[PDB]
Amino acid sequence: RVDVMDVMNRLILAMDLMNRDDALRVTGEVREYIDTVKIGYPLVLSEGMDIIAEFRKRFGCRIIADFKVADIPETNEKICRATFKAGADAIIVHGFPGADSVRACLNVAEEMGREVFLLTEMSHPGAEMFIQGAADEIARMGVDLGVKNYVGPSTRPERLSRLREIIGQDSFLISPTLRFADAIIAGRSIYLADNPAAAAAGIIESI
Amino acid sequence: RVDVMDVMNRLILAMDLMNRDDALRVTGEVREYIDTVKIGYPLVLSEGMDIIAEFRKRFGCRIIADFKVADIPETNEKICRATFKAGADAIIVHGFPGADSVRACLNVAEEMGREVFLLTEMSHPGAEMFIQGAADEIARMGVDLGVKNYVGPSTRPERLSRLREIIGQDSFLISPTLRFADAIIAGRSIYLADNPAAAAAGIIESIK
Repeated sequence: RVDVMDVMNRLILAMDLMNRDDALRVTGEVREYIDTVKIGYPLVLSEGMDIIAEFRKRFGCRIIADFKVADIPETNEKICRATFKAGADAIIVHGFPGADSVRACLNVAEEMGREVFLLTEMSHPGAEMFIQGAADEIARMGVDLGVKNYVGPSTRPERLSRLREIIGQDSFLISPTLRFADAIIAGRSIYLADNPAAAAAGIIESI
Repeated sequence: RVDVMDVMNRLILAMDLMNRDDALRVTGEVREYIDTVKIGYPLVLSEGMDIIAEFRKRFGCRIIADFKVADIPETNEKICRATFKAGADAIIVHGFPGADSVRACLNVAEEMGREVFLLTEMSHPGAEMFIQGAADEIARMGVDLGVKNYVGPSTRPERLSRLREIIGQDSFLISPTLRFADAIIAGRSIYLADNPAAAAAGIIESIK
């Protein structure tokens, strides 16, 4: 789809290491394979938001800020603005806090020419308590708000088909499979590999 | 209660300004009245996590990191560790992601001698869609995790009574009322006031 992002090789690196030296070393080594890197709070709180601009300038990669934004609208707006000002191309936001909290993010994204990804579901054990039961309604809420980018369940293929049914064939879907998701996310498989470059190469082959 | 934190004058400052100069100026001016400051991502993402230690070293205040932690357990652990390493006394974490995600935070807080606050509910309009219906069960989940500190609804006093019922009379409850909550949180009423010091003084007088 022309109107959603192109992720090189359909493979996103989840750069979840917390020290800047290690994080930079891995990302540069895989830049030939991956052009899209997802960073979260462990790295940015440890090293500073300046690390976002550093990844973009050193590797020319797209950055998705996996900040799971989950506050009231006014605070969500400020979080998004700070994150986009730091150079993030996109931000991941929770749907559980409701439509006006998501819309606040959409507003800033439109102002600044950036992207919002709605997190529809999570796959860790405790996700059963509240998140799983809300997932379809959260996805529908996204569709109704014109959300174009979604983060889906890590496990359960049949969950991806259901999400794809709700969001349509045009929207962009990433999952931590490629029959339904546009790109997959790899973390440890790569950054804990002795040869991250080789690891990335291998995943790409099977893709 | 001896085992939960003492908040000076039962009044917490929500320091939601995003520039370090303005934030420091307001907090220092009210340190006589307030010893507990709540900081969120707008400030720390804009100015750096080092600002937490700066607040503590300049004002000797307790810092609560309102980070609404809402990730998987392993990531929650790392967020809490980074935040406590930066000097936060406490961190606010969402309950919606479930019990293991909360326990991960409790584990690090136990290791490091810090505190976890469970956010049981929110009061902004969209909170009706999913949060309001989960609030009592989230509170019960907290109690069944030995959670001692809770952040409750900003609005609706009768919600505070329900929460207090679930969590018991011993647990620590803060709210943005004092018949149920141990402390209240003031933000704009103070940091946007002509003189914050006077604003704080005023609210305090209303508190007996």
